[PDB]
Amino acid sequence: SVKLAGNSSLCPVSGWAIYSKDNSVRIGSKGDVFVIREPFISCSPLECRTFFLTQGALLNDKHSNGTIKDRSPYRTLMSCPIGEVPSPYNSRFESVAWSASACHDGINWLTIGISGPDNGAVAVLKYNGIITDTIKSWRNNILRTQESECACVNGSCFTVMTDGPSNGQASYKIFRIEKGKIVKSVEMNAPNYHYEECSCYPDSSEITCVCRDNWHGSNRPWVSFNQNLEYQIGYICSGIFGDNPRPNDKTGSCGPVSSNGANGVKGFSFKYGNGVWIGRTKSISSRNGFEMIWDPNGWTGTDNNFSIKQDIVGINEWSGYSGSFVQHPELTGLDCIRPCFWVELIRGRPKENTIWTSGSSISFCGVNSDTVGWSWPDGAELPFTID
Amino acid sequence: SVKLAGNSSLCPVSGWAIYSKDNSVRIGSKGDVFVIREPFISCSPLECRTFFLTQGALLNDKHSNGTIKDRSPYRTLMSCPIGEVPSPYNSRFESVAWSASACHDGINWLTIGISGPDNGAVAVLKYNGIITDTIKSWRNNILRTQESECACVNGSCFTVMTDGPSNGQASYKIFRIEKGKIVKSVEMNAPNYHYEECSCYPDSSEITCVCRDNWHGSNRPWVSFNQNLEYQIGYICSGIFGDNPRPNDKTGSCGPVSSNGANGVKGFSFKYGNGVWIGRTKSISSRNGFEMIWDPNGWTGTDNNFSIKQDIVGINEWSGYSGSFVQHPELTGLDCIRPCFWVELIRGRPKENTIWTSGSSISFCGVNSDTVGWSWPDGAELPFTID
Amino acid sequence: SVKLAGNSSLCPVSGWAIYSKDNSVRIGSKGDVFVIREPFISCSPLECRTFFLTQGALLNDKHSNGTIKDRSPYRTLMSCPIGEVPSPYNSRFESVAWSASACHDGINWLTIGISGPDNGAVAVLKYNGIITDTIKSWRNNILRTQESECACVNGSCFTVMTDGPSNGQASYKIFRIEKGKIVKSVEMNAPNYHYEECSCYPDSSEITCVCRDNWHGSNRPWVSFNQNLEYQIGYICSGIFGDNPRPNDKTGSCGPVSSNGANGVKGFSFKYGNGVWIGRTKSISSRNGFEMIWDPNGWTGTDNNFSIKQDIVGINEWSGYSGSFVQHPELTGLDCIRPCFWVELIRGRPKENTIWTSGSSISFCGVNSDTVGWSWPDGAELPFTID
Amino acid sequence: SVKLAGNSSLCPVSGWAIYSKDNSVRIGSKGDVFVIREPFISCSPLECRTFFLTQGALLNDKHSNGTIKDRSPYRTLMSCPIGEVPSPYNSRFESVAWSASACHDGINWLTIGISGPDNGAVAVLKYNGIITDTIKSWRNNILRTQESECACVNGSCFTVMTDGPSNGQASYKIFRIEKGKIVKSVEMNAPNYHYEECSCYPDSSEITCVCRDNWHGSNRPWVSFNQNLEYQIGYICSGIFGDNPRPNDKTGSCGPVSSNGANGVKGFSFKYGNGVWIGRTKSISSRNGFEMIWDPNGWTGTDNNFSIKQDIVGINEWSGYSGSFVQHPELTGLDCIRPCFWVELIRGRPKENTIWTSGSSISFCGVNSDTVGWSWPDGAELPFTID
Ligand SMILES: *[C@@H]1O[C@H](CO[C@@H]2O[C@@H](C)[C@@H](O)[C@@H](O)[C@@H]2O)[C@@H](O[C@@H]2O[C@H](CO)[C@@H](O[C@@H]3O[C@H](CO[C@H]4O[C@H](CO)[C@@H](O)[C@H](O)[C@@H]4O)[C@@H](O)[C@H](O[C@H]4O[C@H](CO)[C@@H](O)[C@H](O)[C@@H]4O)[C@@H]3O)[C@H](O)[C@H]2NC(C)=O)[C@H](O)[C@H]1NC(C)=O
Ligand SMILES: *[C@@H]1O[C@H](CO[C@@H]2O[C@@H](C)[C@@H](O)[C@@H](O)[C@@H]2O)[C@@H](O[C@@H]2O[C@H](CO)[C@@H](O)[C@H](O)[C@H]2NC(C)=O)[C@H](O)[C@H]1NC(C)=O
Ligand SMILES: *[C@@H]1O[C@H](CO[C@@H]2O[C@@H](C)[C@@H](O)[C@@H](O)[C@@H]2O)[C@@H](O[C@@H]2O[C@H](CO)[C@@H](O)[C@H](O)[C@H]2NC(C)=O)[C@H](O)[C@H]1NC(C)=O
Ligand SMILES: *[C@@H]1O[C@H](CO[C@@H]2O[C@@H](C)[C@@H](O)[C@@H](O)[C@@H]2O)[C@@H](O[C@@H]2O[C@H](CO)[C@@H](O)[C@H](O)[C@H]2NC(C)=O)[C@H](O)[C@H]1NC(C)=O
Ligand SMILES: CCC(CC)O[C@@H]1C=C(C(=O)O)C[C@H](n2cc(CO)nn2)[C@H]1NC(C)=O
Ligand SMILES: CCC(CC)O[C@@H]1C=C(C(=O)O)C[C@H](n2cc(CO)nn2)[C@H]1NC(C)=O
Ligand SMILES: CCC(CC)O[C@@H]1C=C(C(=O)O)C[C@H](n2cc(CO)nn2)[C@H]1NC(C)=O
Ligand SMILES: CCC(CC)O[C@@H]1C=C(C(=O)O)C[C@H](n2cc(CO)nn2)[C@H]1NC(C)=O
Ligand SMILES: *[C@@H]1O[C@H](CO[C@@H]2O[C@@H](C)[C@@H](O)[C@@H](O)[C@@H]2O)[C@@H](O)[C@H](O)[C@H]1NC(C)=O
Ligand SMILES: *[C@@H]1O[C@H](CO[C@@H]2O[C@@H](C)[C@@H](O)[C@@H](O)[C@@H]2O)[C@@H](O)[C@H](O)[C@H]1NC(C)=O
Ligand SMILES: *[C@@H]1O[C@H](CO)[C@@H](O)[C@H](O)[C@H]1NC(C)=O
Ligand SMILES: *[C@@H]1O[C@H](CO)[C@@H](O)[C@H](O)[C@H]1NC(C)=O
Ligand SMILES: *[C@@H]1O[C@H](CO)[C@@H](O)[C@H](O)[C@H]1NC(C)=O
Ligand SMILES: *[C@@H]1O[C@H](CO)[C@@H](O)[C@H](O)[C@H]1NC(C)=O
Ligand SMILES: *[C@@H]1O[C@H](CO)[C@@H](O)[C@H](O)[C@H]1NC(C)=O
Ligand SMILES: *[C@@H]1O[C@H](CO)[C@@H](O)[C@H](O)[C@H]1NC(C)=O
Ligand SMILES: [Ca+2]
Ligand SMILES: [Ca+2]
Ligand SMILES: [Ca+2]
Ligand SMILES: [Ca+2]
Ligand SMILES: [Ca+2]
Ligand SMILES: [Ca+2]
Ligand SMILES: [Ca+2]
Ligand SMILES: [Ca+2]
Repeated sequence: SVKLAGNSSLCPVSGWAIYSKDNSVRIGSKGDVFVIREPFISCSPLECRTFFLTQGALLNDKHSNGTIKDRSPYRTLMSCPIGEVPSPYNSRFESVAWSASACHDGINWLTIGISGPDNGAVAVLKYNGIITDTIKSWRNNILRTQESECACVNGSCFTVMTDGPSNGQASYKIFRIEKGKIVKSVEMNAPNYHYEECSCYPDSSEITCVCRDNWHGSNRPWVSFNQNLEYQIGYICSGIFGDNPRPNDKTGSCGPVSSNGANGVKGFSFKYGNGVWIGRTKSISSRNGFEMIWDPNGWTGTDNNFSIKQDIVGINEWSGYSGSFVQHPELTGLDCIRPCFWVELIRGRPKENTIWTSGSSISFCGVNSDTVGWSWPDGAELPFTID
Repeated sequence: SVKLAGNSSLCPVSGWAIYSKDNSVRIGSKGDVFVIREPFISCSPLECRTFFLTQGALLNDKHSNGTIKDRSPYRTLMSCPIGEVPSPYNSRFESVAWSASACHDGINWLTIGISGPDNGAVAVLKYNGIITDTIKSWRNNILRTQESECACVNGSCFTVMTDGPSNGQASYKIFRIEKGKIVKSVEMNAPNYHYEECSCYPDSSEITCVCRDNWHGSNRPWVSFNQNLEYQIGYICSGIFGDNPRPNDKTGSCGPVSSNGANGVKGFSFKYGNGVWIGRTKSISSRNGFEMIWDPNGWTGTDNNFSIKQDIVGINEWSGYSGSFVQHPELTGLDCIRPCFWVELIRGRPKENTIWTSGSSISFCGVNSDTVGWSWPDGAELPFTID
Repeated sequence: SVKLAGNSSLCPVSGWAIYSKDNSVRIGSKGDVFVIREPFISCSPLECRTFFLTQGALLNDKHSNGTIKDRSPYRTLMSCPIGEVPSPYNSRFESVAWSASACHDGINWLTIGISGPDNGAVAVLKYNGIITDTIKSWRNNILRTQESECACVNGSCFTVMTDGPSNGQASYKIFRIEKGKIVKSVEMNAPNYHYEECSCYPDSSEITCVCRDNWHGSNRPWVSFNQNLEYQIGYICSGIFGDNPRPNDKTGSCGPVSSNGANGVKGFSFKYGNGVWIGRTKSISSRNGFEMIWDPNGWTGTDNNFSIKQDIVGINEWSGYSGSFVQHPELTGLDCIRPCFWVELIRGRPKENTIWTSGSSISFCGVNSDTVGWSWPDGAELPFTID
Repeated sequence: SVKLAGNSSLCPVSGWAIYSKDNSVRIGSKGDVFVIREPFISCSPLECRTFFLTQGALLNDKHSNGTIKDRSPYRTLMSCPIGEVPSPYNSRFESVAWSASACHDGINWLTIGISGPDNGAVAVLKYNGIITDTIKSWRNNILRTQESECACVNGSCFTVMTDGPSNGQASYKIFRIEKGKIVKSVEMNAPNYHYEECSCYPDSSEITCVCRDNWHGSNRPWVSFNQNLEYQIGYICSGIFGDNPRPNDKTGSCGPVSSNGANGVKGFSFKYGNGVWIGRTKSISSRNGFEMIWDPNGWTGTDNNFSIKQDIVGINEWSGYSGSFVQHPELTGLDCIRPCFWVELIRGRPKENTIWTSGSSISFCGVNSDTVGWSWPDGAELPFTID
């Protein structure tokens, strides 16, 4: 076992080749499949795994009755191998959690699981499944984190947590974690910014997070930092707006775009110099569709011009959360950090006439060989027997 | 593989971080999940496992129809990974057993399984799954043991068994076991004392057991011993009474508290000099709620004053048996033995309108970082389809 | 990996300690559990496994509808860990088979699966799951074998196969197999003898098999042989008759006992000098109950006197097939070959009002420490939903 | 780990020994079993696996309802151990795919998964589950491949893909792949020939493919080539016609036989100098029955005489696709490449009154010891509950 270096740059890519699909909701009509939300992929030097929050209920069972917002004591962070349905019969237990992150430093898995009350929530940090630290709410207002993988460089792993309002100024903290112990934390000085559900990746020994502004930004806010947590902050300038909901594309802003700014969806983007790969919904008002767009000046430019769009999910199909994951050279044998992404395909409430809400997943890795746009939707026929 | 040393002291702890929750009963509404009682957790130097008794029946099937106590020939000791539901598909067979203990010496698993008739029961010991010894009832009155982990120091493992009345003076024996072979046993001189279902842990090369007085004590009895089985006996002195049922808290006794003394519940406590961490129900009459209390003079002092209370399950929620487990420095990399505990959340008979009784579980580990009290209950909606 | 030596003698034992119980039929009321017949245990130097024939059907499903004695093209030899229910989700595929054997030489599993037509059946031999030989019917009349483990000594494994009538003189052959290749076979000159479903074990570098006389013997026939297949033949002399059906106990014979001699059940016995451990049914007429009996002169003496009887299943409870298995020193660390046995607990047709027949199992290992008689029966409540 | 050499000849075989049967459809009447098509077997130096396509539906659930051809975005390539039913609980995820191949080079698995639209489909190649290359449709007319194992020689793996009409002249390409990277391809000059669903095996450092002419041949086309993709082409000359449908056996052609030539079924054959082992349906008009025929001059000779016929499935039983797999000396210890085959037994829509179509499988390995003909059919009783 060797620590992931994290020192090479992101692989430049021309397109997205499909990596996995689990069909969880179709299979869970009869099989023993967890009700899940907030899946996310993360890889070691040896395998990739799907992390997810269950409510400890199976599809098509009465205990699946529940909403998109549910911070219950039943919620657990579990994992299974990529592209398998999340079943009690193939799922590793990670942590008790209604908000989570995980990443592998090259030696062992770090998991971060937040549970307890809204006014006093506690992150439990595990390294190789052993409790190595805790951090408690510092604003008593729903301590919460990424719902996607943390990022590791030379034996240190990094994440972002928020505490405070989801509809106003909140507090945002960045963490350095070694062997599951918090060795440093900084509060981000970010007045008029809002950071939720960050997607964070390593690139040339430094961390870039693209997050959700739930307050008043229909473009995505970003924070980047070195191993000492010295940070820079901004918003993606492109008039190709990243969030959902959002206005139609037009001139963008390097600060928060207020038009359709309130509310949002977890997402991601990859910075390449002044350019940006944006994953976003195809609807401006609803979690429907998904597409990747290459905007060669979209990190720092405000025009709504782009070079590449690749269809992932069709406009009339359910999408949901999306997030980054990487494959390090230690896993791939490449000379660069390969960017990948997942999409959560949400079914049930509140858009559909069911008692339950659950997600399946699809994922894609960046390549420079030939790719094709299509639609890989969830595919389940709702409602189910239990409804 | 190395023998666990067992020679460091218990880690000092200020509170309890949530470690696992399996949601067994909620998931067994649809999936193939054992009807279980007496889960307990025990760790090798590489992983932690939930040990449990089943009667060879699944939830929501007619064979779940049961009686509250039953030493049946169908009962088996099985184990699955911590936090996972106990299923026929993920569970390892250990022993034919209606009473049990297990613990890892650092080299292999010891399992103790008692089966056979009430007038002549036999404990089958296995080391690495191979039978290495038997011991038969010496009073012909339900030979029985811990229903939690045995304790290991330098290649020896230690347990307590009882044979005799559950409602009067019984016989209590301590055992030293090496590679699954009983090498020494001593009968306790304990007139007017009653020891049931001990929770035993190692601390500085000695074992401390906190147990259940089912005859006439609402405080918990204890027995501590060295590797040569030289022992000391007592009752927890604290006015914070530990058993269920019990009176409201008042002046304690260093002998058995006769008030509400009959009957009881399997529990645990951790000694720190004159102090004690007590785990107990929140209800004085029934197996409802759970709380951890730090009483800094409660091992040896009789007042009802305490310094810390941490909510685990709310008073209106089902609880059940509890017990100690530890994480040895060989697993954690710490310089001390880490105290942890599990709670069984019992659903069904006799309190609810079902044909069956079954438990899910929660566990916590002692830490010195920030923690919080909450309620993590079972969550199942009873009755079930089969009822 | 080292070849099992097979050169020590059987461990002398005073009694039988319970080792496993799977409760398959109780669990298969709801769980995904194969319909099975002909289970048997066999061990490597690292684990013990249950081998069994499925008919490619699950309990409580319409495909379980059976004849109750059928050599179908659906029948497969599979295995799972001892004490686990045989499910599609935990079972290794071994071979296509309506009659089978398996044993581990210390390096790899040998499996023997017989399939095809009654007039031309073929045994497929596999070593490490690779086909290494075949042998075809030489009498064109149901080629068939042990339904229990073969026996291994110093890199050679040995079995017995029958071809010919089950109600008359037939042909009986012994086989030496190395790395799954038949290196030698001998036909047993055995006029007026009948050998079916042999239980064969190693002892001091030689093989002893105790079998079923289905023609005209209510005592069990035996054949012992060295590594060059030079054999001796006989019948167990004890007036403690071993087969089912059988007459009441009385003066035995060193040849076949014709009284109630037709038909039989698969069984076993362990030879100790002039003495014998007999496992048998408790009923003389029906596959009900099971007991172990120590007859210190029963191998070679014809009286009906014995020293020890140990109850295993009550007389009013269904039993069935039983067979030997051993644990070699390479698995146990002992200086002798440990004798163990299994019992198949048959449920359904023809004795019960179901469309199906399926068995669960129990197993026991010989010890010289204290043991106890009891009843460990199947425990299922028939009929099932499908009936 | 060592590269498979692939330089020895095919083992000489006199007949076929049954290797596996999974009973998938029978078991899926109650258990959680994928709806599957296009099963195929492929082996590493350590084990053999069943690869299969599913549509992300289980048997006896409503999502099993579908069409009989369909390149959906729900279809995934998955693998389980050979002879086990393909379940969500025992199946590894490989790739998003409605057409596929896989093979092990001795170091890692290669997997080829084609997904995307009919006018621009993309093959995603993975080595050890990591994307290593893609290739896009070059005729925009359903890029498709083998649906059986690719073939490996000295660290290079070889496959065939087709792009173009299924009912007229198409384009056929051969690929050389190293560590999941295409290092060379050639387009075959094959006017008036048609290649579909190739069954490709290594023999003496060269690859031979026997395929399906869906255009105008009832005899099978073949293509052989060296590591430099220098190729030769031809049809099997035998008047024992290999495709389904086909005419009654008569004088063959070394070119395509137009009588009954349109349409076809995936199959295989093994070349031995001028001779051929032919696997075919027993019916000339439908996918019913299966038989193995040795025709000692059938590769190059046009007579309808043969030396050996071995029954596999009876004429009144459902069969389906078949393909080749091999066991290299590195797995078996032999000095030659062992030829095996699998048959899909397809059940359901449209010949039967079900909403679904799904298969079980059987496989055999070539031996020179005694074998026997029989029928090992699917055995499921349709229709099912969901129908
Ligand atoms: C097996 O699959 C069969 C084929 O079904 C297709 O594939 C499946 C897997 C699905 O993708 C399915 O949607 C595909 O059609 C399936 O046959 C199908 O059966 C369904 C359900 O019975 C039919 O759907 C219903 O159609 C009627 C009639 O629609 C026409 O007429 C009305 C006027 O009366 C118009 O308003 C429509 O525009 C159509 O022109 C509808 O009345 C009905 O609506 C009800 O449910 C919807 C949900 O959207 C509600 O919102 C409404 O209020 C109604 O309550 C359904 O849409 C479908 O036509 C049919 N397809 C075909 C091709 O025949 C078969 O049942 C399946 N077998 C089994 C055992 O499951
Ligand atoms: C506590 O015990 C450790 C470890 O002791 C060793 O391992 C045990 C399983 C057992 O077999 C012991 O007898 C072994 O000695 C002690 O560390 C050892 O101390 C000795 C003497 O100082 C030294 O030679 C070894 O190098 C040490 N072994 C290791 C692995 O560090 C430790 O000193 C004891 N701590 C106390 C008494 O608190
Ligand atoms: C019983 O056999 C053991 C082991 O024999 C070895 O293992 C066999 C499978 C086979 O490979 C033989 O060739 C081996 O000799 C005997 O112990 C061995 O004895 C030999 C001869 O003295 C000695 O040189 C080896 O090193 C021994 N190996 C071991 C591990 O002890 C033993 O003598 C035999 N009989 C008894 C009852 O002990
Ligand atoms: C068949 O191949 C074997 C093995 O060849 C080696 O491994 C292959 C995977 C490939 O990487 C080759 O380059 C390797 O040579 C041949 O055996 C080897 O032959 C060489 C040359 O004679 C010799 O030095 C090695 O000792 C051999 N290795 C072994 C394991 O025998 C073999 O000669 C080849 N030819 C035939 C027809 O069998
Ligand atoms: C703005 C981010 C954050 C602000 C509190 O809100 C999130 C918004 C959601 C959405 O926009 O869909 C649903 C999320 N979520 C997670 C769970 C249970 O684990 N239930 N809701 C929710 N997070 C939390 C921890 O509540
Ligand atoms: C006071 C200890 C003891 C005296 C015999 O009584 C226990 C109390 C129980 C309770 O207070 O709930 C239920 C337990 N239990 C276990 C099983 C079978 O595993 N059925 N009942 C029981 N144990 C035994 C061996 O019977
Ligand atoms: C006398 C032995 C032998 C003579 C043929 O008969 C056995 C007797 C049985 C009984 O006494 O119960 C049941 C067995 N059995 C095995 C299977 C499964 O393949 N179905 N029945 C049967 N074996 C065979 C291969 O048919
Ligand atoms: C002639 C080859 C080929 C030309 C396109 O046609 C195949 C023929 C089939 C048959 O003859 O049975 C059924 C196959 N198949 C597979 C799936 C699902 O992935 N749906 N159809 C089909 N393959 C493809 C990729 O469509
Ligand atoms: C990238 O880093 C390489 C590996 O560095 C070594 O491994 C890491 C995990 C640390 O332990 C570090 O102290 C070691 O030096 C370098 O060897 C290499 O020079 C670096 N740069 C590039 C782009 O290759
Ligand atoms: C639940 O169980 C009651 C008793 O069952 C009986 O005792 C058990 C141990 C078995 O021996 C069984 O065969 C006996 O019938 C029943 O009286 C009761 O009706 C059952 N309850 C339900 C709701 O099924
Ligand atoms: C399901 O959810 C609703 C909340 O919208 C809750 O009030 C209701 O009681 C729940 N139903 C059941 C059966 O638990
Ligand atoms: C990475 O971490 C190691 C161990 O702390 C440190 O000594 C080393 O200098 C670091 N390397 C780089 C490139 O920062
Ligand atoms: C621990 O066990 C070993 C082996 O029996 C023994 O020699 C040693 O003295 C023990 N160590 C201590 C400190 O007790
Ligand atoms: C069992 O199988 C037989 C033979 O096919 C059939 O006649 C009978 O109906 C079946 N019984 C049931 C209940 O399915
Ligand atoms: C065991 O087997 C080997 C042959 O493989 C032989 O050389 C040796 O003599 C045998 N050992 C004994 C009989 O101890
Ligand atoms: C096999 O591959 C190796 C590695 O590239 C090459 O050097 C070698 O010559 C090849 N061997 C043969 C027999 O073709
Ligand atoms: Ca927003
Ligand atoms: Ca732009
Ligand atoms: Ca009490
Ligand atoms: Ca006090
Ligand atoms: Ca007989
Ligand atoms: Ca006698
Ligand atoms: Ca054709
Ligand atoms: Ca010919």
